[PDB]
Amino acid sequence: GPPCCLYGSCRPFPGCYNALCCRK
Repeated sequence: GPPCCLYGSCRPFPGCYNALCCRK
């Protein structure tokens, strides 16, 4: 898929808030 965090960040996608770096 597309990155949830690109360069440490919060980068909003489906399953990004489930993924480990931006776990919101």
